Amino acid sequence: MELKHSISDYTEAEFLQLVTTICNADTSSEEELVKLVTHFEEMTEHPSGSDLIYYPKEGDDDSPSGIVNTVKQWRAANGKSGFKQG
Repeated sequence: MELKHSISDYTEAEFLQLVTTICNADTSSEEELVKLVTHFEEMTEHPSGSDLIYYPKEGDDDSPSGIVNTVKQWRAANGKSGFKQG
């Protein structure tokens, strides 16, 4: 079909949903849950990329938020393009 460009196409919330549909298992199964995570990778270029979900701190929460909250601060650290505008 046609996705977006990067974290700039999704806001901190719209993007948080993508990670939510991946860590929430609301897709057609784990498979669709991967294309959702890989997209997160090409989005915030983050270091873990698909790890933000497959690499939850040892004792933290893999939830989709703490995952979007960590990235949002990522670009602010690595100076990423950040999400869209809200």
